[PDB]
Amino acid sequence: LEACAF
Amino acid sequence: YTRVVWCAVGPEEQKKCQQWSQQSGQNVTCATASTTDDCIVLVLKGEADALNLDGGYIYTAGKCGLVPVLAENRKSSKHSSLDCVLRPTEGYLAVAVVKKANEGLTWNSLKDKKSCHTAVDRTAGWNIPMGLIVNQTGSCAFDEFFSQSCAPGADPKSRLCALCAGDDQGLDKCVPNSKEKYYGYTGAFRCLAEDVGDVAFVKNDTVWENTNGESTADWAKNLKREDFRLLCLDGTRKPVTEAQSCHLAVAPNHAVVSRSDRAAHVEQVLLHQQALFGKNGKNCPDKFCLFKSETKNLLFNDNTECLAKLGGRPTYEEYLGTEYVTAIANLKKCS
Ligand SMILES: *[C@@H]1O[C@H](CO)[C@@H](O[C@@H]2O[C@H](CO)[C@@H](O)[C@H](O)[C@H]2NC(C)=O)[C@H](O)[C@H]1NC(C)=O
Ligand SMILES: *[C@@H]1O[C@H](CO)[C@@H](O[C@@H]2O[C@H](CO)[C@@H](O)[C@H](O)[C@H]2NC(C)=O)[C@H](O)[C@H]1NC(C)=O
Ligand SMILES: *[C@@H]1O[C@H](CO)[C@@H](O)[C@H](O)[C@H]1NC(C)=O
Ligand SMILES: NCCCCCC(=O)O
Ligand SMILES: [Fe+3]
Ligand SMILES: [Zn+2]
Ligand SMILES: [Zn+2]
Repeated sequence: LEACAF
Repeated sequence: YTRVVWCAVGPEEQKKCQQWSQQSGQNVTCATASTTDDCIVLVLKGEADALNLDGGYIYTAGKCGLVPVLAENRKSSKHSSLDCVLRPTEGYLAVAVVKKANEGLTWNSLKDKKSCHTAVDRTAGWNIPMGLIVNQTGSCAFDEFFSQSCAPGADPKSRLCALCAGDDQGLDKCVPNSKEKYYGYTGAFRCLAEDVGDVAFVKNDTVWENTNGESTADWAKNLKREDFRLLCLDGTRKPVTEAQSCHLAVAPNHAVVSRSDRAAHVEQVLLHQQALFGKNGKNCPDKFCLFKSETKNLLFNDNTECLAKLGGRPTYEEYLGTEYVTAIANLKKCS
C-alpha cells in the first residue's frame, strides 16, 4: 500500500 | 478530434512510431524516452498520451494514476466465434528456460548461476522469478543470488548487469530498451541461446517463436526447441511442449495505459488504427503493420492478433489481479 514512485 | 501522442521506448520503437504516425496521417504522433519509466512520466505530465506496457510496468503506472485501456490478445488455443476485440484475454505463461545440455540445472540449483531477464520490474523477467526466489530463500538479497545476470535497468556496474552487452558499439549496456542486445523477451532468450546465461526468465511463446525456423534472425535461425528445457517449481525439467504444467505463473497480458481523462479517446483511436494496420488490417501488409517489427516486439508484441476491449472497466489492480499485485508489493519491500 504505497504511492506513486515519481 | 485530437491527435494521440504515443510514447516509444528507445530509438527502434521511435522509428516504428514515426512510420505509424506518417501512415496514420498524424492521427498518432510520437514522443520518445529512454526507458519505460520515463515514458510513464511523460504520460503523467500530459506530454504523451499512452503506451503499451508489461504488467510490472502497469503496476508502476497504476500506482501513479494511469488506467488500462485495451489489452494485447494473441491467438487463442481454443476456437472462438467471438471477434478478437471481444474475445476474453488468456494470460501468458512465465517460464524459466535452460539448455537441455546443461544437465544438472533445476529450479533448486539456480543459486550462483548466470541469469538472463527481460528487464527489472517486468512480469516474467523479474517480478515472478525474483518474487519466488526472495520468498523461497527468505532473503531480500536477490541481487546476490545469481553470480552474474543481464537484468536491464539494474545498476550497470553491478553483477545484475554483468552479462548485458549494450548496442552494436557496446554503449548503453544494461539500458532497459531494445538497444541493449539482451533486452526484453527475445534479448533474454538470445542471452540463453548464446550461453551467456544458464537460465532465461521469459514466457512460453518466446521459446516457440524463436526456434525451429519461426525466426529467421541470425542468432535464432538455427535453434531447435529440443535443445531447451523448462524448469518446474517442483524441481523437475520438462520439454518446452509442457509449459501448461511447468510454468512459474500465469501473467496478465501486456496492455495500453493512459491518463484517465484521455482513455476513451485513446481507445477509439486505437480501435480504428488496428482496423487499418492490425492483423488482416485494411492497410497491412501493403502499407504498414502495427503488430510486426521483425521479431523485435516493438510497441506491441509481434504475436498480437489485436488490442481487445476490457471487461468491467477495470482498475489497474483488477486488471493485474489481486494476487499478482500483492506479489509485486511483497517483492518491492526489499528495495
Ligand atoms: C506456447 O507458445 C506457443 C507459441 O505462441 C503456442 O503455440 C502456438 O499455439 C497456437 C494456438 O494454439 C497455434 O495455432 C500456433 O501455431 C502455435 N505456435 C507455434 C510456433 O507452434 C503454445 O500453444 C503455447 N503453449 C501453451 C501451453 O500455452
Ligand atoms: C511471496 O510470499 C508472500 C508472503 O507469503 C506472498 O504474499 C501472499 O499472497 C497470498 C496469495 O495471493 C495472500 O493471501 C497473502 O495475503 C500474501 N501475504 C502477504 C504477507 O502479503 C506472495 O504471493 C509471494 N510471492 C510470489 C511471487 O509467489
Ligand atoms: C484520422 O482520424 C479521423 C477522425 O477520426 C478520420 O476521419 C480519418 O479517417 C483518420 N485517418 C487515419 C489514416 O487514421
Ligand atoms: N493475480 C492475478 C494475475 C493475473 C493472471 C493472468 C490472467 O489471469 O490473465
Ligand atoms: Fe511481460
Ligand atoms: Zn499454473
Ligand atoms: Zn471494477
